[PDB]
Amino acid sequence: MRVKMHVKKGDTVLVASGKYKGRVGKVKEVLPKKYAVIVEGVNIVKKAVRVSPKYPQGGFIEKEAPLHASKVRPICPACGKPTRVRKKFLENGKKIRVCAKCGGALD
Amino acid sequence: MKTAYDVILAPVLSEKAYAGFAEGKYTFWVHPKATKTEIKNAVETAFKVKVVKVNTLHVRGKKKRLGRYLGKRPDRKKAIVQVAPGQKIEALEGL
Amino acid sequence: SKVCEISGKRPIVANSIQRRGKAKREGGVGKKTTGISKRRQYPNLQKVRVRVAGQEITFRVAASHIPKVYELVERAKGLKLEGLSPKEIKKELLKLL
Amino acid sequence: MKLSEVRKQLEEARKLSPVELEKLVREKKRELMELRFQASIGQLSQNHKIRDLKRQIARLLTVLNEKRRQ
RNA sequence: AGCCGGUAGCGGGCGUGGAUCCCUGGAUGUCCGAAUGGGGGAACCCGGCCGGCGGGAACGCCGGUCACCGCGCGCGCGGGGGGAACCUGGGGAACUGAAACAUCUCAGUACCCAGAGGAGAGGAAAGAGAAAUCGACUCCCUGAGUAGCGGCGAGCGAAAGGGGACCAGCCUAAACCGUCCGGCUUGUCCGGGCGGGGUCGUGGGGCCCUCGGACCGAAUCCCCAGCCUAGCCGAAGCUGUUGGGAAGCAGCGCCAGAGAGGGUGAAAGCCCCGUAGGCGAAAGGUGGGGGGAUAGGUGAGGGUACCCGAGUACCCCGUGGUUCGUGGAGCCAUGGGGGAAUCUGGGCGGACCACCGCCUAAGGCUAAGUACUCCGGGUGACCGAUAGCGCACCAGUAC
RNA sequence: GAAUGCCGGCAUGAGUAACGAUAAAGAGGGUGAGAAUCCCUCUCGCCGUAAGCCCAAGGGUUCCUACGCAAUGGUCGUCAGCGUAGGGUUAGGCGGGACCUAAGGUGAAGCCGAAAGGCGUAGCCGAAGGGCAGCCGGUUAAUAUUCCGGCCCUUCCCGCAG
RNA sequence: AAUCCGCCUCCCAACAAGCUCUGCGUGGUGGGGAAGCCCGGGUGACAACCCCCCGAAGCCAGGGAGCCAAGAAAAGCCUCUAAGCACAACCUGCGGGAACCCGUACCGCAAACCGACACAGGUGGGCGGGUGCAAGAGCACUCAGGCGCGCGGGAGAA
Ligand SMILES: [Mg+2]
Ligand SMILES: [Mg+2]
Ligand SMILES: [Mg+2]
Ligand SMILES: [Mg+2]
Ligand SMILES: [Mg+2]
Ligand SMILES: [Mg+2]
Ligand SMILES: [Mg+2]
Ligand SMILES: [Mg+2]
Ligand SMILES: [Mg+2]
Ligand SMILES: [Mg+2]
Ligand SMILES: [Mg+2]
Ligand SMILES: [Mg+2]
Ligand SMILES: [Mg+2]
Ligand SMILES: [Mg+2]
Ligand SMILES: [Mg+2]
Ligand SMILES: [Mg+2]
Ligand SMILES: [Mg+2]
Ligand SMILES: [Mg+2]
Ligand SMILES: [Mg+2]
Ligand SMILES: [Mg+2]
Ligand SMILES: [Mg+2]
Ligand SMILES: [Mg+2]
Ligand SMILES: [Mg+2]
Ligand SMILES: [Mg+2]
Ligand SMILES: [Mg+2]
Ligand SMILES: [Mg+2]
Ligand SMILES: [Mg+2]
Ligand SMILES: [Mg+2]
Ligand SMILES: [Mg+2]
Ligand SMILES: [Mg+2]
Ligand SMILES: [Mg+2]
Ligand SMILES: [Mg+2]
Ligand SMILES: [Mg+2]
Ligand SMILES: [Mg+2]
Ligand SMILES: [Mg+2]
Ligand SMILES: [Mg+2]
Ligand SMILES: [Mg+2]
Ligand SMILES: [Mg+2]
Ligand SMILES: [Mg+2]
Ligand SMILES: [Mg+2]
Ligand SMILES: [Mg+2]
Ligand SMILES: [Mg+2]
Ligand SMILES: [Mg+2]
Ligand SMILES: [Mg+2]
Ligand SMILES: [Mg+2]
Ligand SMILES: [Mg+2]
Ligand SMILES: [Mg+2]
Ligand SMILES: [Mg+2]
Ligand SMILES: [Mg+2]
Ligand SMILES: [Mg+2]
Ligand SMILES: [Mg+2]
Ligand SMILES: [Mg+2]
Ligand SMILES: [Mg+2]
Ligand SMILES: [Mg+2]
Ligand SMILES: [Mg+2]
Ligand SMILES: [Mg+2]
Ligand SMILES: [Mg+2]
Ligand SMILES: [Mg+2]
Ligand SMILES: [Mg+2]
Ligand SMILES: [Mg+2]
Ligand SMILES: [Mg+2]
Ligand SMILES: [Mg+2]
Ligand SMILES: [Mg+2]
Ligand SMILES: [Mg+2]
Ligand SMILES: [Mg+2]
Ligand SMILES: [Mg+2]
Ligand SMILES: [Mg+2]
Ligand SMILES: [Mg+2]
Ligand SMILES: [Mg+2]
Ligand SMILES: [Mg+2]
Ligand SMILES: [Mg+2]
Ligand SMILES: [Mg+2]
Ligand SMILES: [Mg+2]
Ligand SMILES: [Mg+2]
Ligand SMILES: [Mg+2]
Ligand SMILES: [Mg+2]
Ligand SMILES: [Mg+2]
Ligand SMILES: [Mg+2]
Ligand SMILES: [Mg+2]
Ligand SMILES: [Mg+2]
Ligand SMILES: [Mg+2]
Ligand SMILES: [Mg+2]
Ligand SMILES: [Mg+2]
Ligand SMILES: [Mg+2]
Ligand SMILES: [Mg+2]
Ligand SMILES: [Mg+2]
Ligand SMILES: [Mg+2]
Ligand SMILES: [Mg+2]
Ligand SMILES: [Mg+2]
Ligand SMILES: [Mg+2]
Ligand SMILES: [Mg+2]
Ligand SMILES: [Mg+2]
Ligand SMILES: [Mg+2]
Ligand SMILES: [Mg+2]
Ligand SMILES: [Mg+2]
Ligand SMILES: [Mg+2]
Ligand SMILES: [Mg+2]
Ligand SMILES: [Mg+2]
Ligand SMILES: [Mg+2]
Ligand SMILES: [Mg+2]
Ligand SMILES: [Mg+2]
Ligand SMILES: [Mg+2]
Ligand SMILES: [Mg+2]
Ligand SMILES: [Mg+2]
Ligand SMILES: [Mg+2]
Ligand SMILES: [Mg+2]
Ligand SMILES: [Mg+2]
Ligand SMILES: [Mg+2]
Ligand SMILES: [Mg+2]
Ligand SMILES: [Mg+2]
Ligand SMILES: [Mg+2]
Ligand SMILES: [Mg+2]
Ligand SMILES: [Mg+2]
Ligand SMILES: [Mg+2]
Ligand SMILES: [Mg+2]
Ligand SMILES: [Mg+2]
Ligand SMILES: [Mg+2]
Ligand SMILES: [Mg+2]
Ligand SMILES: [Mg+2]
Ligand SMILES: [Mg+2]
Ligand SMILES: [Mg+2]
Ligand SMILES: [Mg+2]
Ligand SMILES: [Mg+2]
Ligand SMILES: [Mg+2]
Ligand SMILES: [Mg+2]
Ligand SMILES: [Mg+2]
Ligand SMILES: [Mg+2]
Ligand SMILES: [Mg+2]
Ligand SMILES: [Mg+2]
Ligand SMILES: [Mg+2]
Ligand SMILES: [Mg+2]
Ligand SMILES: [Mg+2]
Ligand SMILES: [Mg+2]
Ligand SMILES: [Mg+2]
Ligand SMILES: [Mg+2]
Ligand SMILES: [Mg+2]
Ligand SMILES: [Mg+2]
Ligand SMILES: [Mg+2]
Ligand SMILES: [Mg+2]
Ligand SMILES: [Mg+2]
Ligand SMILES: [Mg+2]
Ligand SMILES: [Mg+2]
Ligand SMILES: [Mg+2]
Ligand SMILES: [Mg+2]
Ligand SMILES: [Mg+2]
Ligand SMILES: [Mg+2]
Ligand SMILES: [Mg+2]
Ligand SMILES: [Mg+2]
Ligand SMILES: [Mg+2]
Ligand SMILES: [Mg+2]
Ligand SMILES: [Mg+2]
Ligand SMILES: [Mg+2]
Ligand SMILES: [Mg+2]
Ligand SMILES: [Mg+2]
Ligand SMILES: [Mg+2]
Ligand SMILES: [Mg+2]
Ligand SMILES: [Mg+2]
Ligand SMILES: [Mg+2]
Ligand SMILES: [Mg+2]
Ligand SMILES: [Mg+2]
Ligand SMILES: [Mg+2]
Ligand SMILES: [Mg+2]
Ligand SMILES: [Mg+2]
Ligand SMILES: [Mg+2]
Ligand SMILES: [Mg+2]
Ligand SMILES: [Mg+2]
Ligand SMILES: [Mg+2]
Ligand SMILES: [Mg+2]
Ligand SMILES: [Mg+2]
Ligand SMILES: [Mg+2]
Ligand SMILES: [Mg+2]
Ligand SMILES: [Mg+2]
Ligand SMILES: [Mg+2]
Ligand SMILES: [Mg+2]
Ligand SMILES: [Mg+2]
Ligand SMILES: [Mg+2]
Ligand SMILES: [Mg+2]
Ligand SMILES: [Mg+2]
Ligand SMILES: [Mg+2]
Ligand SMILES: [Mg+2]
Ligand SMILES: [Mg+2]
Ligand SMILES: [Mg+2]
Ligand SMILES: [Mg+2]
Ligand SMILES: [Mg+2]
Ligand SMILES: [Mg+2]
Ligand SMILES: [Mg+2]
Ligand SMILES: [Mg+2]
Ligand SMILES: [Mg+2]
Ligand SMILES: [Mg+2]
Ligand SMILES: [Mg+2]
Ligand SMILES: [Mg+2]
Ligand SMILES: [Mg+2]
Ligand SMILES: [Mg+2]
Ligand SMILES: [Mg+2]
Ligand SMILES: [Mg+2]
Ligand SMILES: [Mg+2]
Ligand SMILES: [Mg+2]
Ligand SMILES: [Zn+2]
Repeated sequence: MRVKMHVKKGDTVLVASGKYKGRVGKVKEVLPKKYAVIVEGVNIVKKAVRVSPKYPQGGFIEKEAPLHASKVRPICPACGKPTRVRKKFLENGKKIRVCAKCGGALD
Repeated sequence: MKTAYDVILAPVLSEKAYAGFAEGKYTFWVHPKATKTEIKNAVETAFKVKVVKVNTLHVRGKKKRLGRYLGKRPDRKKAIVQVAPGQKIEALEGL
Repeated sequence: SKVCEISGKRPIVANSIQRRGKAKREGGVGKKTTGISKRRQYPNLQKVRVRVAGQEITFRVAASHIPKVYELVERAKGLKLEGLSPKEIKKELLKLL
Repeated sequence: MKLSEVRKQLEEARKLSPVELEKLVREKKRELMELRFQASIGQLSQNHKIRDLKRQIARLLTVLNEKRRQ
């Protein structure tokens, strides 16, 4: 019915695996069809660009490459640790994500 | 619901259609099922004019392909209405 | 050849069995079948025309059920039948079956 | 069209009478033709307008039908 | 919390005031198609009547309506067409086997047709068949390759009984009573409709005397639980190291009603999706389970001899069904001829007869247990792109 | 490892036969990376009851223009009935329909047949037959009895008059 | 039903006329208009646009004769009357308005149709000029128009 995403634009994530294991950053974008996220300044790649109006002088640009969403973990804004998410039902009762290490909301 | 604006789809944009403006002949793409009598009325209520003559012809969609895939463009009808002496359809004079 | 409007008797299929030889019961060696082929047995259909309510009604009926038409006429006396068409009369009559 | 403007269209439409709905559709169908013409000579950069209008007309006709349905 | 299908781009927009998306219900739904105003070379053409639009009478468009057949009093209701297998009924081969071939086999199969439906058929004994017996029907095991049938060849092949599955029985016709309507041959008339009555094999009912005077309960209806059509919660890992990448190796931990399985840059219980265990429907569908209602159901002697399904039984002729191929050939069915009776009647127990028993024909209905798999899901000592469906891919396509 | 097996790939024959009518060519100029093969000119030859022109079938965008040459073209290709794109088909009078009927088809009535279905005076359908009002010229890259121009005409509705 | 059509009789007309329909000619008017010469277009040009001959298988047409094998239907159209209706209706003349849907490009004896091919095959109807050969749609040459057939260049054996 919908792809499940534990992370979203733009909470703060630890990149927990791959060349950039350890980095922290904001999620610029979430791509559910690919099950991927863009994290700011993580997975940079060099891309060739043709001499074009969009890019006179041509040469190359840097692009951020998507990461498999499973490589990424939200950092709790209360306790500051990378966490799994739990859901908690409020009194509304809307439901929310909460850090699983302490109890804080993650938004 | 059916209105004059469902009968006239778009004006015809071509050197041939423009050449008709001079003598009061306006050429529209119309709905393929529309009758001369009905187009007469539709044009008159949409452009506040008096239609004196209506010519219609069917235009077959061209066959076209993108790679592997053979297809066809939609079939169309075009209509050429003549307005009363002196009248003009300004939306078309345009150009 | 067809269907009895009264009994529903209809053509049926039968075998025609051809035999040669002397029956055992008569001291013979026995019967041998020299042929079996399908055939039909039809009802003995005939036409029966009757005046009922000043109209001429006709029935296609097996001979066995010829009296059943007249009995229907009797039972018809109790009916408002005058002025109907012969198709309509026949329906009322048949409905009595 | 913005979601809030859609609600707003439905509320305003639902207050109208069949006849007023007919006039309004006819005007919107007219406004669509103007748009079509502009798209065809390349002067309609704001092309989302066409999808929009077409759905307003739907929504209105949908409501007209509500009104007449009983 | 993203989104404007595959699908990027141009060019523009939408969404926590909750979008996209999923489920339910509704609206719109050109033309063709049963196709149904009429015509027709399907997807086009041409009309009638009512209403509307345009300047509108001609012309055109928009809305509504108009086929035929059946049943019931012009109007109502219904029918028509489709569906992969399954099912019943009406018809119905041949190769082949018989080491030739005709009876026989293949086979009442293939196939054509009609019809049904989520099943269909069958079903409440005129049964079985030897038991002093059983007790509707269906379906499985067995009985049994028995009994038998058979150019006694090739081959064909039951049933009772026993073990199971499921379980349920009902409504009429007739006697007689009442009512409406019709008939001419005027009533103690005949006939048609409707209602009452009645439903059985220890025979039962009717009618006339006598005596006696609340329980059961649907297969119909209503409510509800449960179920389906979207979903949701869901335990526990960090560090170092090699490496493009750790989930590998190393160190120290933790969860477990969860160590099924799939992902993640390689090999991960603890990263993701899940899993165990739980939760969930405003709407539509189901509801064989629970509850309620309603229809419907229920006595005993005694007398009477009124009724108890007709071109029927029964006999003969021609055939089919059965294991039964003419046989000692009954039984069930019926195309032809003949042709009864109402229980002191009738059919049956393998020619026939007697005796002794069994059973009540010629009206109808009836869940479940059974079959199938277009559809959804689960699972494989199933395939892995010459395989597996004809098709993993835009295939019933190109050709 | 064999089934003139099946599917696929690739060899051999072989730089071989052939390149599809023996109506036939030559030159100059242009264009282009490239030219016997495309464009233009002159010369030559062939058809001319056709190998020219107009209709109907059938075909279905093949038409005109611009940009192209991988493949298609029996060679080549700058060209093309090829690729991409854009344009192009205009009717009261032509043809068919809103007219007629032919064979035949279908088919109220009606007849027949296990089912499916087969017939069937009327009617209906059915044409390249009957019936019915447009000729000449001009215009586009590409349509013209269709657009335009000139001169003519048909039916239907309404009205007026006789 | 009928005043129509058929049949009988009489009067007048009869290889005529009259009435009617068509072909052709003319006809207000509107168009076209060569070679050659310049770059499809300009000019030629104020173009001329006349006389004679030949002459259809086409037209008048539903013409004529002869023959035997004896040669569609139905509507349009005219006429007759019936229900009706006779303020209607129909006919004639004039005027104003109204006049729908489909086809139409292009190939079309062929490289675009039928033959798996840009295939020496097959494909119905009309037009099909001139001269000469008795005639002709034959034959030769040739007009308009269209082509040299989508491999070529050499060589000069069997
Ligand atoms: Mg969720
Ligand atoms: Mg680190
Ligand atoms: Mg919520
Ligand atoms: Mg609509
Ligand atoms: Mg032009
Ligand atoms: Mg209109
Ligand atoms: Mg047209
Ligand atoms: Mg398309
Ligand atoms: Mg016989
Ligand atoms: Mg014997
Ligand atoms: Mg003996
Ligand atoms: Mg024998
Ligand atoms: Mg008789
Ligand atoms: Mg008999
Ligand atoms: Mg008899
Ligand atoms: Mg898209
Ligand atoms: Mg953009
Ligand atoms: Mg964008
Ligand atoms: Mg909500
Ligand atoms: Mg829906
Ligand atoms: Mg439409
Ligand atoms: Mg339809
Ligand atoms: Mg129809
Ligand atoms: Mg029809
Ligand atoms: Mg209609
Ligand atoms: Mg009207
Ligand atoms: Mg007007
Ligand atoms: Mg009107
Ligand atoms: Mg209509
Ligand atoms: Mg049926
Ligand atoms: Mg059905
Ligand atoms: Mg059968
Ligand atoms: Mg039958
Ligand atoms: Mg049979
Ligand atoms: Mg046969
Ligand atoms: Mg045989
Ligand atoms: Mg065999
Ligand atoms: Mg054998
Ligand atoms: Mg044999
Ligand atoms: Mg043999
Ligand atoms: Mg033999
Ligand atoms: Mg045999
Ligand atoms: Mg066999
Ligand atoms: Mg058999
Ligand atoms: Mg059968
Ligand atoms: Mg089968
Ligand atoms: Mg059916
Ligand atoms: Mg079931
Ligand atoms: Mg059942
Ligand atoms: Mg049943
Ligand atoms: Mg019973
Ligand atoms: Mg045994
Ligand atoms: Mg057998
Ligand atoms: Mg037996
Ligand atoms: Mg048993
Ligand atoms: Mg048992
Ligand atoms: Mg069971
Ligand atoms: Mg009676
Ligand atoms: Mg009585
Ligand atoms: Mg009575
Ligand atoms: Mg008794
Ligand atoms: Mg019941
Ligand atoms: Mg979860
Ligand atoms: Mg987890
Ligand atoms: Mg490293
Ligand atoms: Mg690690
Ligand atoms: Mg370890
Ligand atoms: Mg487990
Ligand atoms: Mg595992
Ligand atoms: Mg795993
Ligand atoms: Mg491991
Ligand atoms: Mg492993
Ligand atoms: Mg794992
Ligand atoms: Mg569970
Ligand atoms: Mg669960
Ligand atoms: Mg008693
Ligand atoms: Mg009695
Ligand atoms: Mg009985
Ligand atoms: Mg009876
Ligand atoms: Mg017998
Ligand atoms: Mg037998
Ligand atoms: Mg014997
Ligand atoms: Mg027997
Ligand atoms: Mg009999
Ligand atoms: Mg007895
Ligand atoms: Mg007796
Ligand atoms: Mg018996
Ligand atoms: Mg007997
Ligand atoms: Mg006996
Ligand atoms: Mg017995
Ligand atoms: Mg018995
Ligand atoms: Mg039954
Ligand atoms: Mg039950
Ligand atoms: Mg069952
Ligand atoms: Mg099953
Ligand atoms: Mg499945
Ligand atoms: Mg595998
Ligand atoms: Mg493969
Ligand atoms: Mg395969
Ligand atoms: Mg492979
Ligand atoms: Mg498949
Ligand atoms: Mg395959
Ligand atoms: Mg395949
Ligand atoms: Mg394909
Ligand atoms: Mg070998
Ligand atoms: Mg070989
Ligand atoms: Mg070979
Ligand atoms: Mg082979
Ligand atoms: Mg091999
Ligand atoms: Mg092979
Ligand atoms: Mg091979
Ligand atoms: Mg080779
Ligand atoms: Mg060589
Ligand atoms: Mg050689
Ligand atoms: Mg050689
Ligand atoms: Mg050779
Ligand atoms: Mg060759
Ligand atoms: Mg050679
Ligand atoms: Mg050649
Ligand atoms: Mg050659
Ligand atoms: Mg030669
Ligand atoms: Mg040259
Ligand atoms: Mg040169
Ligand atoms: Mg060249
Ligand atoms: Mg070249
Ligand atoms: Mg050449
Ligand atoms: Mg050239
Ligand atoms: Mg020659
Ligand atoms: Mg000549
Ligand atoms: Mg073709
Ligand atoms: Mg093409
Ligand atoms: Mg053209
Ligand atoms: Mg083209
Ligand atoms: Mg071209
Ligand atoms: Mg070019
Ligand atoms: Mg090429
Ligand atoms: Mg090339
Ligand atoms: Mg090349
Ligand atoms: Mg290309
Ligand atoms: Mg090629
Ligand atoms: Mg080439
Ligand atoms: Mg070739
Ligand atoms: Mg070039
Ligand atoms: Mg070409
Ligand atoms: Mg092209
Ligand atoms: Mg015209
Ligand atoms: Mg009309
Ligand atoms: Mg017609
Ligand atoms: Mg007709
Ligand atoms: Mg027929
Ligand atoms: Mg006929
Ligand atoms: Mg007609
Ligand atoms: Mg015609
Ligand atoms: Mg004609
Ligand atoms: Mg016409
Ligand atoms: Mg015409
Ligand atoms: Mg004319
Ligand atoms: Mg042309
Ligand atoms: Mg053109
Ligand atoms: Mg004109
Ligand atoms: Mg007057
Ligand atoms: Mg008379
Ligand atoms: Mg003249
Ligand atoms: Mg004249
Ligand atoms: Mg000139
Ligand atoms: Mg010149
Ligand atoms: Mg001049
Ligand atoms: Mg001068
Ligand atoms: Mg003559
Ligand atoms: Mg006739
Ligand atoms: Mg007629
Ligand atoms: Mg009168
Ligand atoms: Mg008059
Ligand atoms: Mg006039
Ligand atoms: Mg019409
Ligand atoms: Mg058209
Ligand atoms: Mg055509
Ligand atoms: Mg044209
Ligand atoms: Mg043309
Ligand atoms: Mg050509
Ligand atoms: Mg041509
Ligand atoms: Mg030829
Ligand atoms: Mg020809
Ligand atoms: Mg040609
Ligand atoms: Mg060809
Ligand atoms: Mg070809
Ligand atoms: Mg060629
Ligand atoms: Mg050829
Ligand atoms: Mg020929
Ligand atoms: Mg001569
Ligand atoms: Mg000569
Ligand atoms: Mg000569
Ligand atoms: Mg000549
Ligand atoms: Mg010649
Ligand atoms: Mg020349
Ligand atoms: Mg040549
Ligand atoms: Mg040599
Ligand atoms: Zn925290």
